[PDB]
Amino acid sequence: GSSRTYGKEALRANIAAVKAIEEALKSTYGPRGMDKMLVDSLGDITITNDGATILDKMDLQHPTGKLLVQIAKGQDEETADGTKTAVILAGELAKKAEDLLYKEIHPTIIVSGYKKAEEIALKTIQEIAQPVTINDTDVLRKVALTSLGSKAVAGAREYLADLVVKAVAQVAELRGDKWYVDLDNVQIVKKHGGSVNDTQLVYGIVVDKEVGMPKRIENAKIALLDASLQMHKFLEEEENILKEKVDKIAATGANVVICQEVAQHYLAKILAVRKSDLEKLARATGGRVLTSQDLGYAALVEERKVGEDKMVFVENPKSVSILIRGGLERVVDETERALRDALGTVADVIRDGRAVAGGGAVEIEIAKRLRKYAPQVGGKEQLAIEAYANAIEGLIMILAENAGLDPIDKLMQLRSLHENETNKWYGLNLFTGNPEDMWKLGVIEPALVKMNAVKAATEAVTLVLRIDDIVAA
Amino acid sequence: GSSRTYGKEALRANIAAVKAIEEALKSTYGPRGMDKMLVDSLGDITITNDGATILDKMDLQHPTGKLLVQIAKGQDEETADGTKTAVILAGELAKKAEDLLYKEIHPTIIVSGYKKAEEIALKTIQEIAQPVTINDTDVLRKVALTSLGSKAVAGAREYLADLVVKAVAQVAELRGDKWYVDLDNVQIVKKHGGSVNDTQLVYGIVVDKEVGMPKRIENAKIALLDASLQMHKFLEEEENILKEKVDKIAATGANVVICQEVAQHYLAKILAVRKSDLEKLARATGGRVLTSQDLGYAALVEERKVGEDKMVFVENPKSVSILIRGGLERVVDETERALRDALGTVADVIRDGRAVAGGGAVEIEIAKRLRKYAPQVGGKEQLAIEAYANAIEGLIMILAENAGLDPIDKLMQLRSLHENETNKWYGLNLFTGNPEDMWKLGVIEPALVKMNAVKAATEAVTLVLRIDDIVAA
Ligand SMILES: Nc1ncnc2c1ncn2[C@@H]1O[C@H](COP(=O)(O)OP(=O)(O)O)[C@@H](O)[C@H]1O
Ligand SMILES: Nc1ncnc2c1ncn2[C@@H]1O[C@H](COP(=O)(O)OP(=O)(O)O)[C@@H](O)[C@H]1O
Repeated sequence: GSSRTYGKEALRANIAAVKAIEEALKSTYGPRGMDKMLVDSLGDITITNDGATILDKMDLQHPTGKLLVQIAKGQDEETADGTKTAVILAGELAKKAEDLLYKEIHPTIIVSGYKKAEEIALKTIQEIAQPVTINDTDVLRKVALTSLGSKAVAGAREYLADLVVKAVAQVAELRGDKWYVDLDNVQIVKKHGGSVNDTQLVYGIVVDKEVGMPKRIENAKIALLDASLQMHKFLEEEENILKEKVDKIAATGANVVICQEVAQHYLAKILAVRKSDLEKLARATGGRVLTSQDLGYAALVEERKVGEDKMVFVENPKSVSILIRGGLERVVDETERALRDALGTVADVIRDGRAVAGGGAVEIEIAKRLRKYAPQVGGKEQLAIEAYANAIEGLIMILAENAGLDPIDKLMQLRSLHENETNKWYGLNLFTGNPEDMWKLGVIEPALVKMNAVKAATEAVTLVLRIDDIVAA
Repeated sequence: GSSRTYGKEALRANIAAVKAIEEALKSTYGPRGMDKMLVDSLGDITITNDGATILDKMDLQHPTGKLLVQIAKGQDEETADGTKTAVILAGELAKKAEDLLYKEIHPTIIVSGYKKAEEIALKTIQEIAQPVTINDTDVLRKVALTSLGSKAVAGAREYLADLVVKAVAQVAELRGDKWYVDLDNVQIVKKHGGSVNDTQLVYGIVVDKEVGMPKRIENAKIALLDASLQMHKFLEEEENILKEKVDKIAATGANVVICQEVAQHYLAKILAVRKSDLEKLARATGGRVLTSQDLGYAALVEERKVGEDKMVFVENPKSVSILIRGGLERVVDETERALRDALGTVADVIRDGRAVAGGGAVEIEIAKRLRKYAPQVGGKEQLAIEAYANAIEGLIMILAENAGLDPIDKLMQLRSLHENETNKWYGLNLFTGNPEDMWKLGVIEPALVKMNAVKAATEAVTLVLRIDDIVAA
C-alpha cells in the first residue's frame, strides 16, 4: 500500500503547511508581544517566548514542514540566534509567491528570481554596516543591553553587562588579523541567596566549593587529581603514596590539592579542595590530572566568604571566571538564557568587526535597493523580484502590529521618510510607537545574524517550491 | 495526538476560567459573610471561611487557573495573609479588562497600562502610612484584636492578646536599625480541661510533662539527652555510666536530667523529666544534647500543678513560652489558627514599623491618586489606567454587599465624603452599616500585606493576558 500527492494540489498542500507553522508563530515575533504555553499529557506546564525552545517540542504532520523545521533547528544549533526571523521570513516569501501562481508562471522561474535577488541583499548588507572594535566599550555596552533586554532587571544588570564586556576583552585576541574570541574561555559560578550586587569578574578561576586548612596561599603550585586523592606491606604502600606527594610535589611548592581521609589531617598539619573545573584549571594553571609531573602554577590561592557561604579561588591569564550569586535557582536558570546568550551575541560581533541597525531599517533599505535592481533584469523574472521586495517589506508590517500600532499608516509614513534619504537609520520604535532614529536609541545587531537569517529563509522556501510530487511506501 | 487553543477565543476561555474561580470565592471575602464546605468521596466533611484552606483542596481543569492558584498558594506560603484579597483583586482586574477588548485595543497596551499604574499605587501606600513601635502597646493591642476577631471569644482573649504582645516585646530586638522579631522564638504549650483564664506567659521554657523527685531546684545546670538517658564487665560499664554523670556533671550542679530505670531510684535518692523541646532548651539554657560538656544553665527549675495536672518549668532570656490550657482539643486546634497567625501578623507589623487603615479606605485613596495621574499619560494607555482605578474601586463594592447594604448607594456616599478630604480614614463599617472613621474603630493592617496583595494580583493577571496560544502534546 502506497500513497501519492500530485500536481498544483501538492504545491497548495505544502504552501498551506508552511503558512500553518507561520501562523502558529507569527504573533510571537519579539521583544514586546504575546507568548505561548506548552503542556504535557503528563500534566506538566511551560511558558516561553523563544521559538527555538518552542520548536524543540512542536507537533509535525507533514514531512516538508518537519524538514523546514529541521533546517531552522540546525540554524539555531549553529547560532542560537535569528531562529524566529528565519521562519517568519520564509513564511511570507512562500505566501507572496502564491499570488504569482494564479498568473501561471512556471515554478522554476520563481525559484530563479528568488535566488537572484538574494545576491543583491547579501551585497547590500555588506555595504551599509559600520565597523566596531574591542576598544569601543559603550557601543559594546549597547550591544550587550540589546541582547540582555526584555526583562526589566536589564537596567540593574547594566554593570553586569560591563563585567562580561571586560571579561571578553581579557579573553579576546587577534587571529587572522581579526579580533578573536570563543565562549568556552569564560568560567561561570552560581550560588543562591544573593543578588545582582553580588556579581563579579575574577580574571582567574573560581572553585565554588566549601572546605585546619589555611585561608591563604601564595606563589605556589597546584595538584589536580582524578577522583579522590602482602596485606600489611600493601596497606602501608597506600600510606606512603601521601608522603610521596610531599617528597617531590610539595618540595616544589604545590600548596593546594584539588580532588574530583589521612590527608585531611596530614595536610592541615596545605589546602585540599573537594571534570570541567579540572579542565579550566588545566587551561589556567598549566596543570594536568602518582607522577611528579602534571603540576599547575598560580600566584595566589584563597578561600573567602561570598555572601551566604565560603568559596575558593585560584588567581595563563587567557581564561576568566565571572561570579554569580543569585537569589534563587530560578535566577541561575534564566541567567544562562540571558548572560551566556549575550556573551555569544557579543562574540559574534567581535568576530564580525562590523555592525548594523536593527529597527527593521536594514530590511527597509534592502527593499529600496531591490526596487532599483529589478528593472535591469526585465524578464518574467522581474515579477518575482518585485514580489520578494514586497514580501520582505512585509516583515516590519508585522513587527509594528505587535506594538499595537495601526501598521499600514506607520509603514507609509516610514517609507516616505526613508525615501528622501533623511536617515540611514530611521525605523520603528516599539515603545514610543513612532518613527525614530534606531541608532541613537542604541538598538544594535550583528550583520552575520541577518545574513544567516535571509540565507536560511531562501534555502527553506526553495525546498518547498522545487518539489512536484510525494510518494510514500 | 495534539490539542490547540487559539485567537480571541483563547483569551475568552482563560478570562472565563479566572472569572470562574473568582465567582467560586467572591462571596467569602470576610470577616462577616457566608462560608463554604468541602466533602470527600470517602464521606468526610469540612467547614471553612479560609481561602488558603479552600485552595489546599480545589478542583482545577484549566492549567492557567492551576498556575494562578499556585501563585496564590506561594503568596500564602510566604505570608499566610492576603490570600483571598489577591485572588479577588485579580479577578476584577481581569473582568474589567474584558470591557476594553470590544474596543479592539491590542492586549500588549493593556498590559502596559496595568503595569504602569501599579507604580503609583505602590508609591501611594508608602506615602499615607503612620509609624509604630514596640512601645505603642494599645495600638499593638488593636492590631492583635483585628487579627484575632471574627470569633466572639476575642473579647475574653483581650488579656491573651496582651500576653502575646508582651511576649513579642521580650522576643523583639533591633536589627538593621529596625525592630526585629521572628515567630520561632516563642514556645507554646497545650493541655485540655482548662479555660482562657488558665493562659499565661512565662519569660522562660515550659516542659509540658508529668513525672521521689524534688518539686523545686535552684541555681543549677541542665542535662539534655538524645532518646532515653565480656558480659559482666560490660553489664557494669552501663551502671558506671550513671555515676559518670554525677562525677563531673552533678559536681557542677546539673540538678535536672531531661530525656527524649536505675536512675529513677538513684536520682530520687535530682530531677529526671520524660526534639523541638530540646532545641528550645538549647536556645534558652545554652545546653546541647556521655560527655562532661554540652551543659545548660538556669536560675530556677520547678514542677507545679497547672489546672487539672502537673507541669515542669525551666526559668538566655530571648525565648519565651506562653501557656495554654484550653477546654478541649478543638480549642487548641483553633488556637493555632488564631494565636500563631496573630503573632505572625504582629511580627509583620514590627518589621514594617509603619501601618495603614483597613476599611477599604486605603483602596479608595489609591483610586483618588490614580484618577489624577492618568491624564498626564494621555495615550491609549489612559483607558487602561482609568479602568484599573475603577476596578480596584470595585473591591469595597463587594465588601459592603457581604454586610447586606445596598452597595451603590453606600459607595457614592463614601466617595462624596472622601472627595472633600473630610478624613484620611473614612471607610465602610460592616456592623453599623455606615460610613465611619475606621481608625478610631481600631481596625488596623500592615502595609506589607497590601503591597504583596496588589503585587500578586498584577502578576497573575499579566500571566493571563500575555498568553495568545496553548498547545498540548
Ligand atoms: N527593542 C527592540 N527595538 C526594536 N527592534 C528590536 C528590538 N528588539 C529586537 N528587535 C528586532 O527584532 C528582530 C529580532 O527578533 P527577536 O525575536 O529578538 O529575535 P531573537 O529572539 O533571536 O532575539 C530584529 O529586527 C531586531 O532588530
Ligand atoms: N472588622 C473589619 N472591619 C472592616 N474591614 C475589615 C474587617 N476585617 C477585615 N477587614 C478588611 O477585609 C480585608 C481583609 O480580608 P480578610 O478576609 O480578612 O483577609 P484574611 O482572611 O487574609 O484576613 C481588608 O480590607 C481588611 O482591612
